[PDB]
Amino acid sequence: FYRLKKIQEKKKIIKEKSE
Amino acid sequence: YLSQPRLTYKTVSGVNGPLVILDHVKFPRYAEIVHLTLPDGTKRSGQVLEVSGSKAVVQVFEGTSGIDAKKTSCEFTGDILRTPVSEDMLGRVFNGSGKPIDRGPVVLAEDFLDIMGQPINPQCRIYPEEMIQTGISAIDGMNSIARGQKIPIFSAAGLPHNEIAAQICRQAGLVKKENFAIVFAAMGVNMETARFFKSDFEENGSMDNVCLFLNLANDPTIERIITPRLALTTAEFLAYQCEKHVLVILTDMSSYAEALREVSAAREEVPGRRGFPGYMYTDLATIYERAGRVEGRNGSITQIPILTMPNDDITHPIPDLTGYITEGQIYVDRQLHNRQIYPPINVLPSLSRLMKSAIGEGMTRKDHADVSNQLYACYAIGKDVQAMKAVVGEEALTSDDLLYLEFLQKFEKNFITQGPYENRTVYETLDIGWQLLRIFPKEMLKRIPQSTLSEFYPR
Amino acid sequence: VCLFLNLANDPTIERIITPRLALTTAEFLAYQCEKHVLVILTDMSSYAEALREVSAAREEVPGRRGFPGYMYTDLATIYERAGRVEGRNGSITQIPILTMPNDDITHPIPDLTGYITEGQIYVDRQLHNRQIYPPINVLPSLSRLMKSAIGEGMTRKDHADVSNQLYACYAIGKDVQAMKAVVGEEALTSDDLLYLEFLQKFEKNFITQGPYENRTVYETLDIGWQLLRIFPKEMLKRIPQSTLSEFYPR
Amino acid sequence: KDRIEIFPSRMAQTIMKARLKGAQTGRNLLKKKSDALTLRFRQILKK
Amino acid sequence: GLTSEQYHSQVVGKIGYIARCMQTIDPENNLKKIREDYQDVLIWAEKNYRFEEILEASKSGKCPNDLDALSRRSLILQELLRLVSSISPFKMKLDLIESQYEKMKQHVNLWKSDYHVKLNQLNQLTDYLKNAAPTPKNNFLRAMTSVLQMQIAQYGITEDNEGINQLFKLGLHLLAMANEKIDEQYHLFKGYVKDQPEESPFEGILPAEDQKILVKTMIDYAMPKLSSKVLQDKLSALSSSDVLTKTLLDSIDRIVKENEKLN
Amino acid sequence: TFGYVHGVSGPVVTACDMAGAAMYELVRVGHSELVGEIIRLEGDMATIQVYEETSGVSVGDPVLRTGKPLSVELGPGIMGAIFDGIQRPLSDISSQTQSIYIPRGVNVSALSRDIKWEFIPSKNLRVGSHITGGDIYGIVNENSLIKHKIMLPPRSRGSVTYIAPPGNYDASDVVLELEFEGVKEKLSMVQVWPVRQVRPVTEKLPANHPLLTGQRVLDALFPCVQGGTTAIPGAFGCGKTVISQSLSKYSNSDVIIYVGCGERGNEMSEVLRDFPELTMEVDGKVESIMKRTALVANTSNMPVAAREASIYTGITLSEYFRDMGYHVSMMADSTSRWAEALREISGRLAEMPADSGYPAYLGARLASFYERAGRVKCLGNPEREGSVSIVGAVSPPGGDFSDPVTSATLGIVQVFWGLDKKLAQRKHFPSVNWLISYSKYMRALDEYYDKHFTEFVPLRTKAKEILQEEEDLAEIVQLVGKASLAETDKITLEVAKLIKDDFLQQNGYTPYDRFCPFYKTVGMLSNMISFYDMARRAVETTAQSDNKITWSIIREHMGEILYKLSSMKFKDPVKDGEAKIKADYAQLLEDMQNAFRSLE
Amino acid sequence: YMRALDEYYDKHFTEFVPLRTKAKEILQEEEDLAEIVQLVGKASLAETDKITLEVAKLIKDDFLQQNGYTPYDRFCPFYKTVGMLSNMISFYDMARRAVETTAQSDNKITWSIIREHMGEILYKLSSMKFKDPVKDGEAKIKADYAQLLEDMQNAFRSLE
Repeated sequence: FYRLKKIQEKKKIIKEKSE
Repeated sequence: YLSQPRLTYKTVSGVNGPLVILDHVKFPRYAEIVHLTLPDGTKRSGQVLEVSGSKAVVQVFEGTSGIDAKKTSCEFTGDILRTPVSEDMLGRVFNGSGKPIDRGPVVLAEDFLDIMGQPINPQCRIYPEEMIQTGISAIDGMNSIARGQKIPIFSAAGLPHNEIAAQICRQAGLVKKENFAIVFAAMGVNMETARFFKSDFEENGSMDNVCLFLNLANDPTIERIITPRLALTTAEFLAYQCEKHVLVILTDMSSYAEALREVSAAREEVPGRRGFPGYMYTDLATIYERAGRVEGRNGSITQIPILTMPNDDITHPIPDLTGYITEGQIYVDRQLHNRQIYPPINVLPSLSRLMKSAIGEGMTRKDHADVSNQLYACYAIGKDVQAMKAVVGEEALTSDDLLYLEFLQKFEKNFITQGPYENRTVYETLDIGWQLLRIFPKEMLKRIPQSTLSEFYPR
Repeated sequence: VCLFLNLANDPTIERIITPRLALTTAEFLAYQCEKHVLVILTDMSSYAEALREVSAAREEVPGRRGFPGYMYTDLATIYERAGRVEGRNGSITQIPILTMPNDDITHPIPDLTGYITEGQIYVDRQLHNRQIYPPINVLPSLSRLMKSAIGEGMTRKDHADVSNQLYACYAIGKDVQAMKAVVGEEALTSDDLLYLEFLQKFEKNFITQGPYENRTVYETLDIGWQLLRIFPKEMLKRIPQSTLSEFYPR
Repeated sequence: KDRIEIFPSRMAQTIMKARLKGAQTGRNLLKKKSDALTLRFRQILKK
Repeated sequence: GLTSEQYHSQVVGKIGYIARCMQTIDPENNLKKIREDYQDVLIWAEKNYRFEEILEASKSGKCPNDLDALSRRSLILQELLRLVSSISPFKMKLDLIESQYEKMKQHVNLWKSDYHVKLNQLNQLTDYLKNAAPTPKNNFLRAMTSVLQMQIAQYGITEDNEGINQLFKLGLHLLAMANEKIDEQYHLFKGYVKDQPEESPFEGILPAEDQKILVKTMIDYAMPKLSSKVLQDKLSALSSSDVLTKTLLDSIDRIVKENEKLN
Repeated sequence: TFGYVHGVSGPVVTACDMAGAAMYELVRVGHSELVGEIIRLEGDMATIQVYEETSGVSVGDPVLRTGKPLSVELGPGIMGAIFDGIQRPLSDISSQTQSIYIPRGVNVSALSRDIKWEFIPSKNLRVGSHITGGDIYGIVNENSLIKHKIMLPPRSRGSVTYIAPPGNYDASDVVLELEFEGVKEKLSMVQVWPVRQVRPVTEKLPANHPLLTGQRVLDALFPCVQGGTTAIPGAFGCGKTVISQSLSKYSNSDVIIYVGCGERGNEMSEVLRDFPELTMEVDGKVESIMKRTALVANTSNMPVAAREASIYTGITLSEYFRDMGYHVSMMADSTSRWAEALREISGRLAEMPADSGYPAYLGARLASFYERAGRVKCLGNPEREGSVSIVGAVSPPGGDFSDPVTSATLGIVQVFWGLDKKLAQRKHFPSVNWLISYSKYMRALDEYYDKHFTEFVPLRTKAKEILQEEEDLAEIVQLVGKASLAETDKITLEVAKLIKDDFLQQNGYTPYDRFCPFYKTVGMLSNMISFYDMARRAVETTAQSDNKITWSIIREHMGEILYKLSSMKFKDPVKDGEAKIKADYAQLLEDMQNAFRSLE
Repeated sequence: YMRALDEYYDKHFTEFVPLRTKAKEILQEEEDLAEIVQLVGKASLAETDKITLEVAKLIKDDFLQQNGYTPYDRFCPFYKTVGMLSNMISFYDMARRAVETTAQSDNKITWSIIREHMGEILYKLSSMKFKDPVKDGEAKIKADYAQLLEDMQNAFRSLE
C-alpha cells in the first residue's frame, strides 16, 4: 500500500509538472 | 423530462485502458451515460467515471480497442443510467445492462427508475415474519427463510451452488397453507452455466415468475457492476409498487467483487484488505439492504446472495463482510459433495437468524421449531458418535449410539439428499423430519416438548 | 511535584510536546537547580500513537505495524534525557509507563522502548489475574545498571548472587510448571518439586507485597536467601562457594 | 520454541490452519479414547 | 477544567444567580445574618454594575472568584430557597430559616445530604400534584402533601421528625402506588389518618371546599358497598360534615361493618 | 456564499470559489443538496467527501456552504424522535414524504418548527440580569415524564435584554435576548453543537453511585455506576436485549439514548419495533419509554459518514441532557460497526492502515469517545449534577477479544458484562457468564454500600469466592467424581448451585422478579451466604466429633429451608411491600438459624 | 460437465454413472478413515471399514494410477476404463454383501477371510490395467474383464 501510495503521489506530481 | 438536444463531441483527448478522456465538455454529469461511435460505425456505451472542469473520463463498457482521437464521436445522453421497469419483464431474460437476450422486444417501460435506488427508511422497514419455502429440505426444515431476510449461500469453487440456485428459482414459493416473483441475477457466470439457467427455467416452466439477468464472464465488468442493481431495482418495483413477494438470487457475489475491484483500480484507488476496495462493505450493503418488508405495502424482497469463497477461507473479505451485512448463512460442503449427497448443505454451520420468525403456528406448522431443533441436536450427536465409532469400534457402542448412527444415515439419505427436481413443501419436509425422529423413542427427543410429541410423534 | 496533563479528550498532536515540556523542566531542575528529579511519562503508547498520526498525515516511510520509520530516534530523543552529569549534582530518573498492546512485548512501542531504555519492569496479567501485587514478572524484567548499582559497599555483597540464583530458580520453576501440565504430578522428581515449591513461595513472599510496604534491600535479600535455602547448596550453581558458605547456613 | 518456523504467506496460512484443525481433531479423538478407557477402567475397579 | 474566559463568565453568572436567589428567598431583606454572610457576593448586584464590569472584577480577583467556594455557597442558598419554596403558602419562621441555613452551611457535602434527599422527595410530590387532576389518589396525595408542607414549615427538614418521616414515606408510597388500585389507595390514606396523632389532622390546612371533596371521596367509596337503606341514609347524614376526622372515619367503618353484619 | 462543483469522483467532489470555506465544514452539494464535508483545502478549492450518492452531480452545480461543522441540533422535540446518524429525523421524513426511502439529499429540519411547546421562564430572570453559559432560562413541558430545561449555549453569556413571558412558542421563536460588550445575541429554544466537541462542565465528578438495572447478576456481582463505561458482547443468542430493555425500562437513568450505529436492516427494524412498545411505571401510571428515549438508528446501507457520526451524535445528545442534571444511559449497539465505518472512511481517504487494517487513530477515537461519559457538576448557574453512562457493546469475531476494536474497548471501559450464548442455551437468563465479566467500579461503590447497604460488600466477596470455588471443583469432579469431595467442598458445590439457579438466574418475563430492588437482592444474598456460613460452621466444628455432620444430613434436615431459600425469588415488591419482603427474609434467616442450631 | 455427459453415458456406457458415483464415495470414505487410522490406530476398524480401505487402495493404485510411458497405458480406452472400474466396484459390492450377510451370525466373514480366500481375484483385479488395447482386441479385453467378473461371482458364492 505504501509503495502504491508513493507511486500515485509521484504520478500526480508528474501530471502537475506537465502543465 | 429532457426536451433538450444531446451533444456529440469529437474532442477525444486520451484513451487509457477502458477510459476515453474527452475535453471541452459542457457541464459534464458524473455517472452520465454516453454513446460513442467508433471510426468504423460501431457503437459502444459508457459511463462518465470521473469529471473535472471540462474533462470527462468516459469508461467504455466494451473495450477501448478501436477508439481513436480525431474521429471517435461521443454523444452525451444527458442523464444517469435509468432502467425501464414493468411487470412484463417478469418472464424475460436480459443481459447485465438490461438489453433483452431472449429474442423478445425491448422492455416497454411502466416507469424509469434510477438503478442506484435509495436506502429503505429504517423506520419504515418492518420485521420479516413469514416463511418463503424453497423446496429444499436442508433449509426449509432447518434454515428456513423469512420474507425479507438476506441469507447468503456460502460455497466453494466447483460445488453445485448454481444448481442449488436454479432449484430454488424453480421451486420457491409461498407456503400455500400468484403474488410471488423471483429476480435471478447471475454475475460473472460462464457461458455453460448461463445457458443452463436459461434452458432450465424455460423448460421447467417457472419462467412466468422469473426475471433473469445474465452477465457472462466475458461481458463487461462494468455491466457486471450494474447487473445486481438492475436486478434489485426491478425487485423494488415489483415488490414495493406491484405488491408481490420477490426473491432475489444474486449468483457469485465473489465475481461481483472482482468486477468492483476492477472498476476501483480503473479509478486508480489504492487497494484495501486482500486487494479489494476499502468501501466494499458499503457497496455490498447497498446491494443487500435493498430488501425487507416495508410499512403499509404487502410486498417484500428476500435475498439469497451466493458466494464462492476463495480458498474456502471464511475470513476472506467477501464472505466476511457478507456475514456482517446479511442475516445468516447456508453452507455448501465439499465433503458431502464428494460423498455425492445432493444438495450438499451442511446443516451444522449453516444458520438462519430469523428462522424463529419464519416458522410457527399459522406460518408453517405448530411443530416446525421443535422438529428443527431436535433434528439438529440428533445430527450433532450422530456426528459425535460417528467420530467415536472409529475409536471404540461398532461392537463397543451402546444401543443409543446405534440409534444415533442410524438416524445420521437416514438423515443424510432421506432428508438432506433430495435430487434436483424433487420439490418438497415445508409440510412434507416436516413429515420426513418426523419419520426420522421416530427412529428414537420419545424419551430421547429431549428438545421437543411433550405437548408436541404427544400430538405429532404417533403414526 | 510538577504535573503536565494531556487527557484523552485533549488534542492528540500536543502529546508530542508534552514529554518534551516535562523533560525540559526536569533538565532545568536537575542540571541547573541540582534537584534529584524523578520523571514519569504516562502512556508512551498514547504518545507513539500521536507520533503515528503525525507521520501518517505526512505520509512518511512506516516501520513495523504502521509506526513511523524514525520512532526509534524520536523515543530516543525523549528517553535519553536522563542520567547524571559531570560536575552537576543533579540527576533525572525516568520511569516511562507504556501499555503493551495485546500484551505483546514485540509490538513496536515496547520493543523500541526496550532498545532505547536501560531496562523494563514487566507487569504481568497472568499475575494480576491471580491478584498478586505488584504483578511484576522478574523473568522478562531487566535493569542494565544493576550490575554496578549492587555489590560490596553499596547495598550488600550477596546481592548479585541472590538475584542471579533467584532468576535461575524461577526460570526452572516455570519449566517445571510447563512440563507438569503435560506429564502430571505423578511423574515429577524431587528436584522438580523443590523448584515448584520455590516458585510458589517466591511469588507469595518475594514478589507479592503490600502497596504501602517499603522493604529495605536488606529485607528483600534476606527473603531471597530464605527462599534459596529451599535448595541444597549443590543446586545453587550460580552462587560461588565463598558466598554459599557465608550466607547460606544462617 | 514458540513458532513453527514456516515462512509467512497465504499458502503458509492455509497449511498452518489445516494443521491446527488436524491437531484439534486428534485431540478430540484421543480425548474420547481416554474417556472410553477411563470408563472401562472405573468399571473394572468396581468389578 | 474550564477555559479562562468561561471560568470568569461562570463566576459572573454565579454571582448573579446568588443575587437572584437572595432576592427571591428574602425579597424583604429580613435575613440579616444570611445577607451578611453573602455580602461580599451580594454587593456586586446591589450596585448596578454591568456584566463586563463584574467580569473585569472577577479577572482582577476583587470579587469572589474561587468557583468551588462559590458553588458551595450558592448550593447552600439554593437548597434553602428550595426549602422555602416547596412549602409555598406556609411561610416559614425567620428563626427557623436562619437555623436551617446554619445547619445546611455546616453540612459537609449537601448533594449527599438527607436534607437534599427530603427536598427531592417533597419536590416529587409537589410536581405530581402541580399537574395531575383530582382523583381518589390525587386528593389523598394533595391532602397528605399539604399536611407535610405544614409540618416542614413548622419543624424544618433538619431533624429526625417522626411525623415528617411518616408523611414522606406514605406520600411517596401512595405516589408510587398504581393508579388503578383504588382499594389500596383508600387503605393507605385511612391508615395514615388513623395513625396520625391528631383527630382532625387536616383542619385549617386545606380549604373548606377541598375538605368537603375529601369527605365526599370517602362517602362515595363507602356507599356502593352497603346493604341497608337506613345505613345509607346514615352515611348521607355523615356526609354533611365539612371536616374529616378520625372519629368520622371510625363512624364510616361502623356503618360498613354493620352493613356486613346485616349481611 | 455558494461554491461551484469543479469535479467529481465517487463521493469526492472538488468545489471552486470556496475561498472562505472552513475545514470539516458541511456543504450541500448539487441541486439536490447532497450533504458533504470539507476534508481538504487548497487555494480557493475545497475537497468535499459527499456522504450521499454523487451520481448526477455535474460541474457548475451550486455548493451551498453551511456555516457549521457536523453538529447536532439540540432542543425540545428530541424525546421520542428517531434520528439518523446525521440527525435526520427518519419518522418525520417518512411522514412528510409518504415514501419508504430516504429521499436523496433530504433536508428536513431535525427539530420540528411547526409544533408549539409550552415554555415557562425562570421566574427570577429580569431585564439586565446577568446570565452565563449553561444557565437554565426556562422549562418546556415536553412530556409528562421529562421536563426540558432550556439552557444558554456554552460559550454564550451577557446581560438579558428580552426574556419571553410564559406561553406557547416554537423552535423558530426568539425566546431570549442577551447583550455582551454591545453585541446582541438572540436565542431561540434550539442550540446547535458540533458533535465532536465535548460539551463543557464545571467539573467531571467521580462516579460514586450505582446504575441500577434490577438484574441481580448485574447489580450485585458486576455493578455499574452513573457515569460509567461498559461493554457487552454482541452475538445472536446471547440476549443483549435483556440488558437494553432492562436499562430502558427500570434503570434509574432519567433519559436513554440508543445508537444503532450501523446495524443490519432487520436487526435495526427489531429495535424500532420494540422500543416504542416498551413501557415503564412512573407515579403509578404506565408510560411508554419513548417519552424519555431517543434513537439514533441507521442501517448498513446508510451513508458511511452517518455510521461514523452516529456515536458522536448520540453522545452529544446524551451530553446535552446531562447538562440539565439528568442521568442519561447511552447504549451504542455496535461500536464494532462504528469502527468498521471508521475504517471505511479511512480507506476512502487513503490513510495508512494501522493494526489489523483499522486506522491510525482507532484507539484515540475510542478513548476520546468513552471519556465523554461521567458524572459531572453541570455548567451554568442552577447547581445541578448530571451524568452520561455509556454501555457501548462490542462484537468480537467468534469471541476473539483480540481485534483492535474489542481490545481497545476492554482497555478503555470499566465494566464488561460478558453475555454468553452457552448460558443462553443452558437457559441461564441473564446470560452473564459471571467469570469473564468484571466491574472495576467496586472500590468506588464502597462509600455508597457502607452507608446504605452496609453488609453488601463482604457478601459479594463471599459470593464471588463461592463461584470461583465451584469453577475449581468442576475439574476435580471430572477426574475423581463428586463423592470424593470433602464436606466443605460439597457445601460449596451445593450452595453455588443454589446461587446460580435461584440468585443469578432470573425469569425476567414474570412479574415477581422482572425488577429486583437492591434491598431484595442484598437480602437474598444475605440469606444464602448465611446458609453458607452456618453449614460451613456445622461441618467444620463436627468433622472431629463422632456425630460428624455432612451435607447429606444438612439436606435431609433442612430441606424446608433450602426450598424457602430457592423460593425467595417469588416475593413480589408490587404485592409484597419492601417491609414485608425484608421481614420475610429475616424470618427465613431465623428459621435457618433454628434448624442449624437444633442440628448442631 | 458430468450433468451434461450423463445423457451420453446413459446411451453408450450405461453402467458408468453409478460406478463413478461409488468410486467417489469410496475415495472420500478412505480419506475420512485414514485420519483415524493414523491419529489413533487400525485396531478398532470394522469389517466394512477394512473393505473400504482395501478396495479404495485398489482403486488408487490400480485404477487411478497410469504410467503414461508404458506400451499398454499411454492411452486407456473408455471401454477399458469402465470395465476396470466396473469390476473393482462389483468386488466392493460383493465383499460388503458378504460381511453384511454374515454379520450377527456364527460364521462371520471378514476382510481377513476374503483376502485369503480369493487373493487371486485381487491380483487379477490389480492386473486388469496391463491389458493392452493395441494388441489385445476390444473384445478380448472385454472377455478378460467378464471372466474376472465370473471368477469374482464364483469366489464369493463359494465363500458364502
